[PDB]
Parts: sequence; structure tokens; C-alpha cells
Amino acid sequence: MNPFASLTLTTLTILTIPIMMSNSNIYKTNLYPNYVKTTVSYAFTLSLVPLLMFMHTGQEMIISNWHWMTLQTVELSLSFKMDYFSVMFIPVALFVTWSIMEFSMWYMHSDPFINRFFKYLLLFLITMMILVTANNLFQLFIGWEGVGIMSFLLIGWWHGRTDANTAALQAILYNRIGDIGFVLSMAWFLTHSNAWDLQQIFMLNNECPNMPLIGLLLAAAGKSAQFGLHPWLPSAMEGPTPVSALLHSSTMVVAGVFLLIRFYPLMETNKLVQTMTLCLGAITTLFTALCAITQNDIKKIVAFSTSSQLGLMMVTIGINQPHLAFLHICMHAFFKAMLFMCSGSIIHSLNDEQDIRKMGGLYKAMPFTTTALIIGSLALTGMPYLTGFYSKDLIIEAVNMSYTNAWALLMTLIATSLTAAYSTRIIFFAFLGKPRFPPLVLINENNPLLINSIKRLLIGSIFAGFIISNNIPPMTVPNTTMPLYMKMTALIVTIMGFMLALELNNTTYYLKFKYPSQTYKFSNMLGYYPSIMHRLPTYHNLSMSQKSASSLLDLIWLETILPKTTSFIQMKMSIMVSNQKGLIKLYFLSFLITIMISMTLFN
Amino acid sequence: SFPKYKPSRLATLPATLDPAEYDISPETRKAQAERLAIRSRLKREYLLQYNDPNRLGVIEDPALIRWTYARSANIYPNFRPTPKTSLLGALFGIGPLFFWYYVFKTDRDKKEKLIQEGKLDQTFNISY
Amino acid sequence: AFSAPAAYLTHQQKVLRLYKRALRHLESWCVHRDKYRYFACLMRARFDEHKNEKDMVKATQLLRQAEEEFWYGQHPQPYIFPESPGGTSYERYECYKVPEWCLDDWHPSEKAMYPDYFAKREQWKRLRRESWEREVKQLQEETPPGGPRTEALPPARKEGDLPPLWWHIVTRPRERPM
Amino acid sequence: HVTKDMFPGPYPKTPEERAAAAKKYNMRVEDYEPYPDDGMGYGDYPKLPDRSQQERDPWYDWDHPDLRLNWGEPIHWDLDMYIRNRVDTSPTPVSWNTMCKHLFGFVAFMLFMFWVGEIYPSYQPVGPKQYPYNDLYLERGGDPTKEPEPVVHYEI
Amino acid sequence: MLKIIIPTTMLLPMTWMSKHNMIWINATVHSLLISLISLSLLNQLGENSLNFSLTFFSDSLSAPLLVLTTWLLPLMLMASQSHLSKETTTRKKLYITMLILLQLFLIMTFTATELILFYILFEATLVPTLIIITRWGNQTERLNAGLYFLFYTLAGSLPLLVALVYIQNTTGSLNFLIIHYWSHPLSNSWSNIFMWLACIMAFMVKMPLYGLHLWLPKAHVEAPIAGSMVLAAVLLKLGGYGMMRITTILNPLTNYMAYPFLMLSMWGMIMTSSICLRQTDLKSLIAYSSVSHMALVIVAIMIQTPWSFMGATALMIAHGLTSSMLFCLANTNYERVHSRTMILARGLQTLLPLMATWWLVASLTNLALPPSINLIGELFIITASFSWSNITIILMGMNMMITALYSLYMLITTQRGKYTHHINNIKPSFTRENALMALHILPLLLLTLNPKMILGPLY
Ligand SMILES: CCCCCCCCCCCCCCCCCC(=O)OC[C@H](COP(=O)([O-])OCC(O)COP(=O)([O-])OC[C@@H](COC(=O)CCCCCCCCCCCCCCCCC)OC(=O)CCCCCCCCCCCCCCCCC)OC(=O)CCCCCCCCCCCCCCCCC
Ligand SMILES: CCCCCCCCCCCCCCCCC[C@@H](O)O[C@H](CO[C@H](O)CCCCCCCCCCCCCCC)COP(=O)(O)OCC[N+](C)(C)C
Ligand SMILES: CCCCCCCC/C=C/CCCCCCCC(=O)OC[C@H](COP(=O)(O)OCCN)OC(=O)CCCCCCC/C=C/CCCCCCCC
Repeated sequence: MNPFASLTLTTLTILTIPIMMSNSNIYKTNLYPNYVKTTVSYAFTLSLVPLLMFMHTGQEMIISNWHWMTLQTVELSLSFKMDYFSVMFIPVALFVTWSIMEFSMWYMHSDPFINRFFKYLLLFLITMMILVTANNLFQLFIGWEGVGIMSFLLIGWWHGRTDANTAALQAILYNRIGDIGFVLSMAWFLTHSNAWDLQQIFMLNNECPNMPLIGLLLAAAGKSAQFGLHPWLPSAMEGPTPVSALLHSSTMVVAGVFLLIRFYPLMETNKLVQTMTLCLGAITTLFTALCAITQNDIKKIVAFSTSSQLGLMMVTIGINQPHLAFLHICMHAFFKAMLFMCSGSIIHSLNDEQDIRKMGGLYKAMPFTTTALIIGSLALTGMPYLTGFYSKDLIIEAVNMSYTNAWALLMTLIATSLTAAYSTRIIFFAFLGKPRFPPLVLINENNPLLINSIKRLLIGSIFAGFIISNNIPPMTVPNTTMPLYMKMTALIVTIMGFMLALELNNTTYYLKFKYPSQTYKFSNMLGYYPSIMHRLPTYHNLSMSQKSASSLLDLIWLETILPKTTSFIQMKMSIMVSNQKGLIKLYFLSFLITIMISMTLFN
Repeated sequence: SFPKYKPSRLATLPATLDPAEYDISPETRKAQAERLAIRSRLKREYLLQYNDPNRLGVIEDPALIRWTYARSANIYPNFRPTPKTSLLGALFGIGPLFFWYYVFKTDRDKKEKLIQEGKLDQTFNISY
Repeated sequence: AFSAPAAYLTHQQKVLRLYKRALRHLESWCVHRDKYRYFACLMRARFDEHKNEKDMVKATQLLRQAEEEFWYGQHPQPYIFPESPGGTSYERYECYKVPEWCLDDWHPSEKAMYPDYFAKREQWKRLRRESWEREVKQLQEETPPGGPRTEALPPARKEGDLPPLWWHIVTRPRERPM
Repeated sequence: HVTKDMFPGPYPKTPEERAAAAKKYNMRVEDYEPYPDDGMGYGDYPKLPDRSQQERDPWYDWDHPDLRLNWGEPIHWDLDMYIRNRVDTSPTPVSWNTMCKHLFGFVAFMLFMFWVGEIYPSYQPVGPKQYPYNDLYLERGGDPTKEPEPVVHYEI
Repeated sequence: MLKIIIPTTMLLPMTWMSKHNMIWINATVHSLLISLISLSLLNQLGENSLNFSLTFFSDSLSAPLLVLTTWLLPLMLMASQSHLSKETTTRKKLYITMLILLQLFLIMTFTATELILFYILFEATLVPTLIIITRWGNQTERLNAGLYFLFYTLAGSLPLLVALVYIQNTTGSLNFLIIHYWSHPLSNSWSNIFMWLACIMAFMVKMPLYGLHLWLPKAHVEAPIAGSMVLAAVLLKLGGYGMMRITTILNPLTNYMAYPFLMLSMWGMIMTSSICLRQTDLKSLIAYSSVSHMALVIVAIMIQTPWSFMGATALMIAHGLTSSMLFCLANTNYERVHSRTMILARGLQTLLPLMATWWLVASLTNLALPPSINLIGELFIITASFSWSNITIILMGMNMMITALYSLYMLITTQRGKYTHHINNIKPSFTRENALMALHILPLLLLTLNPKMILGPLY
């Protein structure tokens, strides 16, 4: 009976079986990672069927299967939404996870706890599937917190390293800052709309007020690492390369953008929140690209690229184009995941070297990673007919052909320029010059796992944009007419960025040296934001937490008021009363005094 | 000449930029010698207690005991009622309470007035 | 890291350390090898000009002034080796470093495996028990009165003697235990 | 195994007790400096410099390599705030004031230009989008029993 | 109700007539059997209550608390079995007798059809706890902690007895059923204001309120592991149960009256969560986290809405289990290290991996990770407060963030990093400790499947 529901629940269910078998004997053998990888691949090829059913018919469904607790009028149930977004995002995420695990079987070959690593990866995948398929706000919050906790665990994978623990706590802190707005949104929706269910919320909110949308925007900014709460995403590179390639690049970090996409019927009916989202996305993409164009760590550069892409996604959201932002999510997953595969291959081949100053000629020394990175950089930049072109070109056209802010449009164009800039920076400083690695050459790629995992995402980043764009139904009005110069704005900006950054990098061979300027220092230290904001508030908090809350009030004044005052008063009274020298003279004089006082007072 | 680096509380002076280190004197050298002598005596005691095979227990650290005792149990007996202590305690223990009371009282008064006149539009509000 | 520190740093130690830091930061600035070689030789030549200077006050004037210049152009993001205290793999494998005495707590069924290892460990334990008893007296007699002045330990001087306080230096887990 | 005299006491006033307290905390008399004698119960605990643990030498063989501390050395009052997992005081290549002003300046400039762009938006040389049936009245909200004002859209 | 009370009474002769080396086995088995017997009470009705007799009744607010109180005793026995090893048989029997008497007093307290009987048992629970704290305590400050714990409670509760006898003199009955059906409004008068204060402050002191929370760190730090467990898990919930029971008579006076308490709790949760960040002690940190959670419960009770009451009940149960688990973990560390300071023993995940997993789960459930019942109560109380006022959320937001911080801080200081080189007496974790943690944690993850079972009478 209508196999859509059975298949779309079976994928998620079979995604959980290795977690059940994690206590079995297979978990103690060396075949566990292959078991998990095969399970993920079968889940992907099984979830491909509901995608085909949607493409044929446009069939949509809600599955509210298990009834959880019901409080008064409100009903809470295990409900799954399998809308276009869910049935479209699930296959892409499963394919990316399959490639990531295939790569990780080789990248984590010498890691003693590799079964636990694979288990951690599968748990994150399950939680993200829960987040994507959620129909009510409570299940979505469950996935929201689960992905954050798995990210905390995976970032601090090497728990003997202080900086990994610091980065994990940073991620938790920023995610809780977003969680504040998430909880505000949940509370407002329950109080005013009387439900956490998606269907009820859309129905009873024809003109959504500011507060729930501001809460949703705060949560999205927290989880997507916008300018206010950006540094945790670059700081999350402390984890293993597969963790950075799966979670912090293509699947987890689009959680905020996906959440804002989920509530697009209420986003389109408000004009202020749209403006805030647009401005936040523009400033985030600009600042992150500006920081990226000057970094030396390849992982940092690519993470800043991811953050800039998230900013571009929220720019797309702010101009009331949620479906196009979803398409951007799907394409960016492919090509940015493959970009991290290439980066991790380079890092592993250079004996855990991440600085680009110690990598020179790799165009010929290692060709397959070379062509994969070239194709990924071309797709990111937006080459016509490439995967990037289908989404990013429409992004540029829609931002240009809309009643938006002039400053936001300018910042988006500059962000595109800087994207081209750091792309050519990566290529030039990792691939073209003379070798700069230590003399003992350990460069090797002849491994089936790495090659197959990279080439699958290569086929994806070549053909997925074309096939998906021509297979999905049309969902928005096109900009079918456009000035010729304004149609070519994206290409001319990209080529200008290429040529200018190439010229600026080509002057490094010159035998002339000068000290850096203030702009370079500002861009290299991340706008000085991670310095001040990670030293001024925390100290000012922690000191207070010891000086005022702990010692001044709790240890001293609260103690002075009730217990110490009582002790002192009772001690003084006892000393005064009991200090009698035993002279009956004084006793009987007091007796006479009280006798006469009683004779004078009580009658 | 080059622009000068200005130290702050959260960004201290660099080790190699202190004017004090370049001013060397026999008294300073003797001070450093006795500092390193104390450090080496403590290190020798710790390693003597550390290496021994017979010992099978945590080595007790008097410095840690002093730190914890001073942080926790030595505060009140050394307290003295002082204008600084009085004003800081009164502020940090009373001001936030009255501030939040004022804020919430004003909010609830506004809400109560709006519900009395009825221009609040509480449709679909059934759970509280 | 292995050697004991000194009570102070001499002028030549300071100039050598400044030379090391400046050359490393110039290598960080000059990505390519030929540019780095040219500028490093230019810097070495500049450095050697004041080599035969005898005035101590002038000597103090030199390098400290250079240090301010070094601080101005110190390449805010210098290159750091992966295992260095600022590297990206500084403490990656500290979580795999398990102490040796933990083996004393293994179940006998676990000690049934690897019997030769535990026999050699027993020989090591016997050697430690004898050597420590010798070392206590040796260090007591060799230490200067009033407490040690420098945290450096003397070597063994007899035939059957072992270096004092050797057990926890020899029995380090490994650099990369797993 | 710690005795009564080994615990912190009241503030030192005389040089003899100052020297005795300096001896208690295993430091020099000249290096010993208690906190200023106010109401807060610092008592007789040394005021070590407010420098963090991150900028301590990472090559010295500490007894606690992760915390960068030695066994018998005195402990800073705010140690748990400086544990390399928290706020640090390591000097930066750029001065604190320059970063603050530069950071503050960048943020302020961005806020002002976004406001200006809100004041001066961008659009196209076009009129508003036109919709067929009374500006989609029946299927945007409904209310068919009101018969709103009809609108005819201009043919050009 | 006697089917639970009589076996608990029979626990005493069984313990005292037990063989010298079979007390722990006999006590644990029969305590678990009594806990199983207590499970029958959970099947509540949507109607009035389970009125067994004139003296005792059951309610879906009383039933989860009774089940938790019964379940806590085997855990306390297993935790106490370790450090009482070098102790004479008579004193171990006395310890078990005190635990049994505490359970009996709590069981009679939670049913308690009449308010004077409730007060008598509510204050009878005080003696066994005081004796346990001041007798089998390690440090020399256990006497001062016992004095604080006794006198805070009695100063709070002495006006309550006068208020109760006055209320019975005026109304004519102290029975809960009669009081609920015959409740009449209290006029806003000075005498009524002082009657409200006398009725409320006794339960406020035991939560405890932020102003009156000083006794709790002393009592928790100085008590043995069983004492800490019973204080954090059950004894703190007595104030919340008393407030929920006695608040019915108080209206409409509660609205004006509630502001001083609402502000104190909303600021004190922030203050105590921030205090947790700078602590050198595990037990003190857990105590302050308990203070923050109970401040939130105070806010929920004072708002006095249905969602508030359900959230308060769920949060009380979840906090009891979580805090008992946290104290058990800290005690397992202390029994090896004998220091009870976080910064000394470090990197315990490398040496004890399963115990580190238990630490992670306990810190996650203290952090209120969904869909755990901790977050269920958290979210219900937060929503009720938002409906009460849209500004409260800001404070709540801070609280949540701060909570997570110190939780993971406690997880990072002791489990992650590098193990202290000198400590070598860290033996592998015993089966008893792992069983203790499993028996602490499994009920939470079972209850999250059936939240309505702990949501109180207003479900
Ligand atoms: C309407 C007509 C449309 C056509 C328009 C015109 C077409 C193009 C014309 C070209 C225009 C300029 C393009 C060249 C950019 C400059 C590149 C350069 O020379 O850098 C070297 C040079 C210094 O290099 P260095 O210190 O020696 O570094 C040593 C080695 O090179 C170390 O090198 P390394 O190996 O470590 O790494 C190399 C890296 C390191 O290089 C860097 O340091 C990068 C830093 C500067 C480049 C960033 C430019 C992006 C500008 C956006 C700024 C947004 C507003 C920010 C507000 C700040 C408020 C304070 O360089 C790169 O990778 C490439 C840099 C990025 C260039 C590629 C894309 C830029 C072209 C797009 C710009 C706009 C066109 C949009 C297109 C759409 C059409 C509308 O940079 C500069 O001199 C800065 C020039 C411009 C900076 C503007 C900010 C000045 C702010 C001063 C205060 C203003 C008052 C504020 C008051 C506020 C109070 C409330
Ligand atoms: C220390 C840690 C915390 C401990 C617990 C603290 C919580 C208990 C505090 C009690 C809260 C307030 C008590 C009385 C509130 C009544 C409302 C009053 O504040 O408002 C005005 C009252 O005005 C003035 O407040 C009059 C009273 C002034 C004298 C009270 C002392 C003020 C500060 C003392 C605080 C010390 C508390 C602790 C004692 C040990 C309203 O004016 P009015 O319409 O006319 O009176 C209405 C009441 N009627 C109808 C019964 C007549
Ligand atoms: C910190 C707790 C909060 C304390 C707030 C106030 C503290 C200052 C008060 C100090 C004690 C004052 C003692 C005298 C109070 C007199 C109140 C009174 O008599 O009202 C009784 C009232 C009406 O009297 P009638 O004459 O019978 O009525 C006929 C005419 N209408 O009847 C009652 O309600 C009796 C209830 C007893 C009142 C309680 C008295 C004690 C104060 C209330 C408790 C607050 C302090 C709690 C201590 C906290 C420590 C944890």
C-alpha cells in the first residue's frame, strides 16, 4: 500500500541497526567500519526510490505513527514530514556520508578507536535524519541538540589535547546561545498557536509577528555560524578531517538555514525579519571570505569558505527564495565535501602537515587529488554548466533582480570576488610552486578507498546540478529577461577575482620584502573578533562568578545576615544573663525592684 | 622607530620587551639564583617522593591544600565590614532583584491593562 | 626540554634565541626557498656587523632594540611544526599514553597472555627496587648541604649503580603508543 | 599530614610575620606580596601576578605538563580561571586598544552602511506584479461573502 | 497503603536479626522487593485520588515520589557498603536502621491525609538525617553542617505549626480533601499576609530558596554518600510537595505575595549556576546545581499554572535521579583519591573508560538533553513562565547556557586531558559501582518513554 511511507521509514530504521549491533561481537572486529559503510550505502540506494516517486508524481505525505503524551488540548506524537525538502536532502546526505566513511576507512586506518569513530558518525547521521524529517518542533529540537552533542564529542576526539576540548566547549556555548532563541520560538508558538505541529502553526499564523521569527533567526544564526556567532565553525577544525568534512561542512552546519527554510510560509509574510536575515547573511559572507583570503591553514580556509556559503544561503533566504537556498545546500554539500576529501588527502600525504607554506608542487606529484581539487574549486566559483552554476548563478540573478538593500548586494558581489580569491590562493599555494615539504617523500595515492570515494563525489559535483535542476518541478518565477551586462555580472566578477588574486600572488616570487599593513593584520587575526570577545567577556564573567556571587554574597553577606548575627546576639545575651557572681545581695535587690515594678505596673 | 606595543590586562607585556630584564645587577642575579634554588629543592623533594617503589598513594600537595582552604574556608574569618564591601555587597545583592521586579511588574501591569480593555487578541490561547 | 634550566640567560643566549625567532619568522614570511635564502643571508650579514662590539652598554642597546623591530614584524600567524606547542597535532596522542603501573592491575586471565613481557617486567621491578635503595643514599651523600642549587641530577659513579631517579624517565610510555 | 601552622591566616602587619608567611608559601620575602588589606577575605595569601598559564614555558618539564605547574610552588588565587581552557593573557602582535578600536570601527561602519542601504534600496525599472482575480482575493484569506472592490489590470 | 508500610517496618527486625555477614544482601533484596511493591501505586485515575483510608491517600503527585523514595534505598545501601567495611556489625546495623527509618518517615509523609500528620513526619525525617550527617561523617565540620541543617529547618518550620493550628481552629479541619472542597478566598490583610508567609517559608527553606540556601552546601559536602543521595534526591522535594499541597488555601493572595520569591529564584538560579563555574569541589558544584534546579522548581510552583505543576513534578523526579547519580560518581572518585577536589585527579577517561561513559551520560542528563524528562520539565516550566511574562525567557536562556557550561566543565576537568602522574592507586572500577550507575540511569531513559507517569495530577 503506497510504498512511499514504508520505504521512507525503512531507510531511517535500517540506519539504526549498526547502533543496535554495537554491543555484538562484530563491534570488536576490524569489519565494523565496512559494516557501517555498507549499511549507509544500502540506505542511500533504498532512499533513492521515494525520490523517484516524488519526481514522477510530486507525492507528499505525513506519517504520525506513535502517539506520545497529550497535555490537555495539545497532542504530541512521533510525526515525520517527508516533504520535498526531506525526500530531497536525505539521498544527498546519505551519499555524502557514504563517501565520507569510505574515505575515513583509509584516513583512520591507524586510529585504535575506529569502530567508535564510525559509531559516532552513524549516530550523527541518525540524529540529522531526525532533524530533517521532523514534523513537530519537539522532534526538531531533539535532532537540534543531538547533532550539537555529537559535534561536541567528535571535535574533542583527541581528549588529551587541551585545544580540542576548548573548541568543543566553544561550539557548545554558541549552540546554546542559539538554543535560547529556539526555546523562545517554541514557547511563543505553543502559547499563541496552541501547537508545536507544523500544520497547525502555518494555519493559525497568517501574519506572523516579530518575536517567533526573531527567535528562529537567532537559532539559525547560532547553528549556521553567522557573523555574531561565527568563530566556533573555524575553531571546530580541531577534529579529525572526516569530522570536518561531514559535520562542519555540508550536513550539520546547514541546520539553521534548513530551519529557516522549514518556516518559509511565515517568513514571507514578514518584511523586517527578512531584512535582518538578508543583512546578517551578507555581512557574514563578506567577513568570512575576507578572513579566508589570507589564511595559511587549508582547513581554516575551506571552513571559512563554508561559512561564506552559509551566509550566501541566508542571503537567498532573505530575498524570499527558500527553494533556491535548498538547491544551494544540496549542491554545496557535494562540492565542499569533495573539497575536504582533497584537503585531507593532501594533509595525510604530507605527514599531517596542514600549513600551505610547506606544500609546493603537487600538480604532477599527485595528479588525481589535483584534478579533483581543480574541479571542486571550479564548481565552488561557479563555472557555467557545473554543479555550482545551477545554484549560485540563480542566487546572483535573484539578488540582483529583487527589491533588496544596495549594501547587501554590493557585499554579496565582493564576497563572490573573495571566493574566487581564496580559491585561486589555495590552488596557487598548494599546487603550482616548487616543493617545500620535508625531504623524506611519503606521497602516495594508490588506494582504492580514497580514489573511489573522491570519484563518486566528482561525478556528483559534475552532473548532480544538471540532473536535479532538470528533474525537479518548477517552484518560482524566473528572471527570464535581464540586461546583458547584468546577466554576466557573476562571471565578470569571478574572472576579475581570479585575475587580480593571481596577479597579487605572482608578486611573491619577487625578491622584495615589506612589512604588512593594517588591513592584512585585521584580516589575518579574523577581524580581531576571536581575540577580544574570547578574553573580555569570559574573564569579566568568571571573575564576577568568584568575587561577587561566590565570596561577597554567598560566603560573607548571606552568612553575616541570618546565621552569624543570630550566633553573635545569642552569645552576647547568654554572656550577659549567665554572668552573675553568686551574690544573693544583688539577687534580692533585683527581687525588690521587680516586686515594686509589678505592684506599680499590673494593677 | 616603530609603533609601540601598549600592554593591557588581558594582553600582557611580552617577555622580551620588559625594561626590567635588561637592567641586570648582582642583587638581581642573586635573587634569580635563590629562586631557582627554591624551585630545585621543591623539585628534588617531589621526585624523591615520586620515584620511590614503596609508595603507592597520591602525593599530598600542601600548596593545593592551602589554595583550596584559602578559597573556601579562610574568607569569612578575614572579612571586615568596609565601605567598599558594604556598597559592593548591597549593590550586587539587591540591585538586580529590584531591577527585575520593576521590569516584570511593569510588564504584567501593561498586560493586565490590555486584557481589561480587551485589546489583546488572545485567540487560540488555551494552554498556560 | 630534557636539560635543566639555568638561573638566567646570558647575552649570547639571548642573541642566539632572537636570531632563531627572527629567522623562523622570516621563513614564515618568505614562502619560497630562494627568496627566503636571499633574505636570510641578508639578515645574517646584518647581524654579524655588530659581532666584535665590546661595549656592554652598547651590547645591551643592540638586540633589545632589534627585539622591538622583531615584535613589529613578527608575522602574526607564523609557521609551527605539527608536534610543537602551537602545532595542530601538539597533544594528539596524549590520550593514548597509559601509565606502566596500570599493568599491575590486570586480571590474571589477561596476564596469561604475554607471559614473557611480564617476566621481563618482574626483572625490571627487582632492578628498580635494588637501584632505588642505592640511589637514595647516593643522592643523600652527593647533594650539597642546605639543599640543591640547580635541578640537575648527578650520574652513577660506581659499577653496579644506576642513574638516580631513573625509573620514570626510562619508563615513558612512547611518543606514539597507538 | 599538614599542620595547623601550614594554613592561611590573617593579614600580615609586622615584618617578622610577613617573612614567616613568605616562608609558609615557599617563596622569597621580597617576592611575597599579600593582597591589599580590605574586607574581602584574602587573608594571608600571596598575590601572584595575574598572568595566565598558557604563556608559561611549554618546554619546561613541569610535574603537571597539561596545567603547567610544579608540585610545591604556590598557586595563584585565580588558577581555575587561567587553565589554558579559559581566558588567557598571552600578548598579541597587535595592541589591545588597536584591535578594540579596529574591531569596533569595522562593526560600526557595517551597521551604518546597512542602515543607509535600507534608506536607499535597489530595484528594477518595473511596476508591481499584477494578479488576475481581484489580486488573488479568494485564495488569499478567502471571505467570499464580502464581494470586495473589483480591480481591472491595465493592458499596454 | 499498609502493604508498603508494614514490609518497611519489618525491614528493621530482619536487619537486626541478620547474620553478621548477610546484612547487605538481605537489605538490598528486600528493599528491591518493597520497591517492586510500590509500583502498584502508579496506576492513578483522572478522578480525585486513591483514598485508601482516613489516614493515607495516594495521588499521581505522591506516587512518583513514593516510587523514587522506595527505589533510592537499595542504591544507598550499595553505595554505603564500600566505606563501612572496617566497621563493627552493631554500627552497620544502626546505619541500616537509620536508612530504613528515613524511608518509613518519607513514605508516611508523602501520603499524609492530614496536615498536622504531614508536619510531624516532615520534621521526623530530620533526626535520622542529622544523625547520619554528624556520626558517619569524615571531616570535623560535620557538626557545624548538622547544626545549620537542623536550625534552618526548624526556624522555617516553627511558624508553620502555629499557622496550621490556627487554620484548623478557624476552618475546623486540616484534612486535604476537606480543605480543597471548602477553600475560600483570603482577603488581602496583614494577618493574612503573615499567615501566607508562615505557610510558605517552611517549604521555601528546604528547596532551598536562594536567600536561604547556605545550609545545603555544608550538609551535602559533609554527609556520607547515602546522606548526600537522600538529601539531593528526596529531602529537597519535600518542600515542593508541601507547597503544591498548601498553595490551594493561599489564593488569591499568592499573586501579590509571589513577587519577592519569583525574583529571588530567577536571579538565584543565575547566581548559583555562575557559582558552579568557579568551584574547586565536586560535591559543592553538584550542590549548587541542585540549588539552581530547585530554584526553577520554586518559580514553577509560584507561577501556579497546570503546565507549571507538570513541569515541576517532572523536574523534581529527574533532578533527584540525576543528582543522586552525580554524587555517586563523585564518591567513586573520592574513595580512590581521598581528596574530593576536581583538579587533583585528571584524565580518568584513559584509565576508567566505562566510568567515563557513565560520567558523560550523567552530565548530559544534568544538561537537560532532549527527550529526557529533565528537559521535559525544563521546557514546561519555561513555557509557563513565558506565558506569565515574555521577559522571563531571557533569564531562563542564560540559565540553560550556564548550566551546559559547568556540566561540561565538570566533564572536562576530571575525565579529559592528561592523568596526574603521581597517583597510582586508581584501581579498575568494581562491578558494584557500575551496577549502581546503571540502576541510576536506566529509570530515566525508561521514564522518557512514558512521561505522563511523572507529570502529576494536572495531566
Ligand atoms: C562600479 C564599477 C565596478 C568595478 C569596480 C573596480 C574593479 C576592480 C578595481 C580594484 C579595486 C581594489 C582591488 C584590490 C584590493 C587590494 C589588494 C591589495 O593590494 O592588498 C595588498 C595591500 C596590503 O598588502 P600587504 O600588507 O603588503 O600584505 C603582505 C603580503 O601581501 C601577504 O600576502 P599573502 O600571501 O599572505 O595573501 C595574499 C592576500 C592578502 O591580501 C590582503 O591583505 C587582503 C586585504 C585587502 C583586500 C580586500 C578587498 C575587499 C574590499 C571589501 C571591504 C568591505 C568594507 C570593509 C569596511 C572596513 C571599515 C574599516 O591577498 C589576496 O589573496 C587577494 C586579496 C583580495 C583581492 C581579490 C578580490 C578583490 C576585488 C573586489 C573588490 C571590490 C569589487 C567588487 C566587484 C563587484 C563590482 C562592484 O592591501 C591594501 O593595501 C588594502 C587596499 C584596500 C583595502 C580597503 C580597506 C581600507 C580601510 C581604511 C580605512 C577606511 C575608512 C573607514 C572608516 C570607518 C569608520 C566608521
Ligand atoms: C534574606 C533572604 C530571603 C528571605 C525571604 C525574603 C521574602 C520575604 C519578604 C516579604 C515580601 C513583602 C512583605 C509585605 C508586602 C506587602 C506589599 C507592600 O510591599 O506594598 C505596599 C505596602 O506599603 C509598605 O510596604 C508598608 C510596609 C512597610 C514595612 C515593611 C518593611 C520593609 C523592608 C523590610 C524587609 C525585611 C524582611 C526580612 C525581615 C527579617 C502596598 O501599600 P498598601 O496598600 O498600604 O498595603 C497593601 C497591603 N494591605 C492591603 C494588607 C494593607
Ligand atoms: C524570612 C521569612 C519571612 C519573614 C517576614 C517577616 C519577618 C518579621 C516578623 C518577625 C516575627 C513577628 C511575630 C509577630 C507577627 C504577628 C502576625 C500575626 O499575629 O498574625 C496572626 C494572624 C492573625 O492574627 P489574629 O489576631 O488571630 O486575627 C484576628 C484579627 N484579624 O493569624 C495567623 O495567620 C497565624 C500564623 C502565624 C504567623 C507567623 C508569625 C511568624 C512570621 C511568619 C513567618 C515568616 C518568617 C519565617 C522565617 C524564615 C526562616 C527559614
